[PDB]
Amino acid sequence: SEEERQFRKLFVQLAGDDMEVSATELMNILNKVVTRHPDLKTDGFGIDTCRSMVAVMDSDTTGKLGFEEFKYLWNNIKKWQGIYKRFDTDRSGTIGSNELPGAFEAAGFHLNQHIYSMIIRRYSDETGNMDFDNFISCLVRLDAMFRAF
Amino acid sequence: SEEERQFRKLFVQLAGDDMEVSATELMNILNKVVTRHPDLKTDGFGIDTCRSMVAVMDSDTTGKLGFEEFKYLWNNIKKWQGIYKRFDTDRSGTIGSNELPGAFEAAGFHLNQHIYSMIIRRYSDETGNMDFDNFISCLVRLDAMFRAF
Repeated sequence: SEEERQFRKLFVQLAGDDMEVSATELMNILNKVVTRHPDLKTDGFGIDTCRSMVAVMDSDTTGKLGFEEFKYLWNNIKKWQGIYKRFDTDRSGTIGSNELPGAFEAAGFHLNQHIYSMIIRRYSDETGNMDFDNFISCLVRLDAMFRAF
Repeated sequence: SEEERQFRKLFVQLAGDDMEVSATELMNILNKVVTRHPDLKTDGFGIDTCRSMVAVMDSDTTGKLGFEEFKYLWNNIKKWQGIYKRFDTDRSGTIGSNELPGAFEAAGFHLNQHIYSMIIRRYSDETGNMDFDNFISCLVRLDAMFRAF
């Protein structure tokens, strides 16, 4: 419906002067998500993770995220946020070892030993839980990888 | 034999019209590497580091990287990426204090106290961990410094 009309207003407002979303503007919008959802355990989205997101999502290499690049990422993020909440069945405000398999499958990813050992590990705490920002960050990198073998 | 013919296609394609690889083009191919390997922690390759890398590798002063210059740098990068992964034995997606010395040795370098403390202060975080782009940038600069003398 007009939710597409809603998204265009979001993009234009967020992108500003240059019409593209930089890592800073991305950081702004992601921390707005954490602001509106205090039920999410998170230490916020740092500039480093947001620069990494842009680097792997900026496929036309403009250095920032254009309309189509931001729309793709944004819908993914909103979709993953829904998954994050849906799969946190122990109400920990995080996604743990018993929740992750289902969550990643719902996000459209198939896991393997490499992924668990080389990716998931670095994004989770000592009990295997990943907070909201790590969860989203891990998925952006995983999506960037899947879309590009 | 094969990887050679395709490296050549890689170079010509990346160099574009001026037939040499700029700092911007280097940044794009390097960000493409982290896009494909989520097992590498990174905040992407900034233009600033990619310009200093080009500056110390541009042996013939054209301001950019020609075939031979880019070939040398690129082969080093791939070798260093294999080292990064091999030596990250705690699977942090980064190279830390107990991993650095070994990794640098494999890269062909033996550092003294002065350099080691500088390296850690300039390229590693508060835990003594350096990400992928910092590791690569550090090695390019170290490589170039030692070559000179």
